Amino acid sequence: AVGIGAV
Amino acid sequence: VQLQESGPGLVKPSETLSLTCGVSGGSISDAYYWSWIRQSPGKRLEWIGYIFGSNGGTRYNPSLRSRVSISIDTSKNQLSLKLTSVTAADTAVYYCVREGVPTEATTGDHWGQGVPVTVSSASTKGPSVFPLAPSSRSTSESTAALGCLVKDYFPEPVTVSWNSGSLTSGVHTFPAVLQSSGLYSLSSVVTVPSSSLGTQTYVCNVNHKPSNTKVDKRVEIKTC
Amino acid sequence: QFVLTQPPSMSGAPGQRVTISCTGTNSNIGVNYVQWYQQFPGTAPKLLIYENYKRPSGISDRFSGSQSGSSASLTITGLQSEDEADYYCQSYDISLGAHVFGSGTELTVLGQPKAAPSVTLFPPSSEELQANKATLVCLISDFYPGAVEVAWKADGSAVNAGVETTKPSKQSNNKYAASSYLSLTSDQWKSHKSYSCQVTHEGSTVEKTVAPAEC
Repeated sequence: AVGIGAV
Repeated sequence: VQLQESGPGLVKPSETLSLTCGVSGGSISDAYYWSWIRQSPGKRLEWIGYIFGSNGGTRYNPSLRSRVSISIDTSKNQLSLKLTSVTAADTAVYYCVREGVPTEATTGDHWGQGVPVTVSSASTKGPSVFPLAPSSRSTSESTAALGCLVKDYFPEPVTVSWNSGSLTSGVHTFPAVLQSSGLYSLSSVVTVPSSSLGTQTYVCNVNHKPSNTKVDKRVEIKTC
Repeated sequence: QFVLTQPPSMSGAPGQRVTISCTGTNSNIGVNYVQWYQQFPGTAPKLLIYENYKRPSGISDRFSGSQSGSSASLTITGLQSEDEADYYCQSYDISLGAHVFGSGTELTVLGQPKAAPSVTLFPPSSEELQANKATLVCLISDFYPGAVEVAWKADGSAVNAGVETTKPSKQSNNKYAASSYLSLTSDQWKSHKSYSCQVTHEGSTVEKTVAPAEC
């Protein structure tokens, strides 16, 4: 993810 | 694609913190992870949880799962956070973030500016603004300093403008001090050519959202 | 309880190649992506690296990111003073079911020249006098390095009461600001001939004074 997204 | 946070600057213990994030330049329904991130004093960063734009399914940091809820208002293009039973451990700066587009030339993440929420029993208080008029001991070698004393307020933040934002060059507003009273004091000064002191007017716009108070003061030189 | 730890502080010279390390466990870095965030004084964290090495557009190519096993690293080749900021690695922790951030590393760039502070001491406004109080405001700006010593005096003696003093704060130009307030009652103010703010920086000291007789 660009940054915090789906794991 | 920007974001901004609204919410009470102060919240009382055991009560519920509520925050809103408004999104402009992009839709809140989009297939994105919208996260709430908090940063405590001491600059520790914690991820509270996110919500996915398309389904609205949410996932919370298990350390806070009971107290938290994150939701979406499609009609306002809005994101919402509720954290119940707050203690002094939740005083922090709060941001909304969207992961951002997954493409070869992305700008990256998108962050709001962040709203500081202080949790305390003590009541909100607005600042008293007295003017910092320059001495000549302040008018040394053509350029004088003149400011606004934003005194004895709680809690953070306050924001200062000069001539309603029309004058930006030469303004330094200093970080506030935490007096042992538990109240903050702050100062904002502008550096000016001494020639202007007779002609121009300098009005500072002190603004304090947590106590709903706004003060507009003008600064003037007068002997004694 | 930090599952991602980083050295609290890291220092490097301009042009040098420096690296910030991030030490994690098997359940986050060992198996998950790591992101690197940069944060300037008073600023929201700025995403620098995602999926262990990818730069978002606009990020200088002097930043590179690596990851192996359960460790990650951030590398600035050609250190610039522009880079003075706080840095965080960030990953997902499976054991804790939550996204986590590192302890953060404060990166400072040396070689900046020593700069002496500008000092301005405002007397109390006549209105605030009208309210039976008198606040003396001493503003100390644009100095480097960020250690400064502040002392107040009434006519000649030190005063250790009513004095409140900020810690120095990294300004946007990497120099520091600070401010000290002396809170008096209007009578205390009119009971001494002069009050003085004495700020010492790098063994050199300057002292500004205000006097009721001038107002």
